[PDB]
Amino acid sequence: KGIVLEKLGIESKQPNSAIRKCVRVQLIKNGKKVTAFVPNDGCLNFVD
Amino acid sequence: APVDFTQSPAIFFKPSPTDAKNIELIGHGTFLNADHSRILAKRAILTGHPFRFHKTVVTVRYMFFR
Amino acid sequence: TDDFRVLQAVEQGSVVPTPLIHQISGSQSGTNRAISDLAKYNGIDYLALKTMLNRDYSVGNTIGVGKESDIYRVMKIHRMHLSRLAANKEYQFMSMLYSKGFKVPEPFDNSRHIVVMELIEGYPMRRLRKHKNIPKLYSDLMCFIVDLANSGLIHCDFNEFNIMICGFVVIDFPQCISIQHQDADYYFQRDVDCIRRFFKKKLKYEEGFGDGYKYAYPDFKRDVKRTDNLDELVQASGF
RNA sequence: AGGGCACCACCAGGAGUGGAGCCUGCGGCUUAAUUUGGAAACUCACCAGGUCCACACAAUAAGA
RNA sequence: UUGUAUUGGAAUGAGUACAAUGUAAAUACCUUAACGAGGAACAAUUGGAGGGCAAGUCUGGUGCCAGCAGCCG
Repeated sequence: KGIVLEKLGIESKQPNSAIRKCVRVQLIKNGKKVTAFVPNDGCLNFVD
Repeated sequence: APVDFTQSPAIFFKPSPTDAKNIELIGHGTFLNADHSRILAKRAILTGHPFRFHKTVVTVRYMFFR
Repeated sequence: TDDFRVLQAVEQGSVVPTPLIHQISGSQSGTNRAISDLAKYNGIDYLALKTMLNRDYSVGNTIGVGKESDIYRVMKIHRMHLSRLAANKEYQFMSMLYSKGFKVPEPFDNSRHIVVMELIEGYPMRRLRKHKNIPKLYSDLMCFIVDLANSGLIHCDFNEFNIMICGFVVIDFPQCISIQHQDADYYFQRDVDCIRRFFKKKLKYEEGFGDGYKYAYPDFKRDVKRTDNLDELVQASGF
């Protein structure tokens, strides 16, 4: 479990072309910082 | 409008004194940013009828009159 | 135009496989803006105009068409690879002469086998019939040939098809040759003879040359003194 | 790379065209239009201005 | 004697409940009088339909984007 720091878009690797939606997270038990993917399209509106 | 530096949530409504709670709830959302560089273009469309056809030209009616 | 300029600049990387459009060129938006403009022999012409369109303010109008070049304040365009070479030779050759006193159209710019030059006011010599002072005009056409021979060059076809109306100006220099060529005198006398024929036939005329000057008309072994060797800057013909 | 073939390639030549006046085809310009890509009417497709002309519900006729 | 759709009587517990049984006393199970099916609304979901790997040349939308995708795509 973690806390959301900020919202990001990641450019896909070639040959595919898309800006994929990700977030920066800090883990509660370690303080380590991580990037996570958010599935299912418009679901990014549910996270802040 | 005045700025908010806390990205507060937002609720949108219109007053309607006929309703039992005097309020009509329309929608919800969030304060995004202050940004004047946002340009909004209003758009109009004129339209006309093609009616005679040739291998390299078309002639069009009713879009204009002079 | 950077999406088009790079689309041309990558063309030197060589047919062309489809993947060259995906990884040879540089992304989102960039892979779409090329179509948004691109949707609205030939392409190396129809698009290659873009260089002048950026670096050069009126599109003008059509004026003339020819076997090897087309003409449209005047722009000249040549007619897949060699066309860029020919344009460069022409531009520097003209430019060079204009830096001397020679009366030729001023060049302004050159890019991508396109050249731009001053537009002449006058009218073609071949229909001249009534000039108010033909005796000085005769002299000064003669003296012009002497100057070129001094500087090292011989025009091949210095005659009324390429002179415009001292108020004359010379408008093109096809197949010029150097003074060192083995046939230099033979072509030289043609130019003198061709100009004499015209003034006799139409104008009835027949330090300077002609009447009022102590020598009638130039001769190849006279007044040629290897002044400037401009034929080495452009290796015209004959080393 | 070699080798073969052709006056829509050359060699030896002939008649030339390109320069003049005029006819004619295309592009561009102009215009109300100069339609499109063996034309005075018609042809005709272009321009200006005029006439004239479904089925399914409610009212009507021995004179619709 | 086998399919596809208008119509008719039968059968039953999920549930509720007098009672008895159960139990230290109870709750529940087993038993049982009364009550309790016609969209029997007393309405089964969770993942998929290019290949690996069972199963669509169906029909509408969209614009290399939003998205899909363990891997190849």
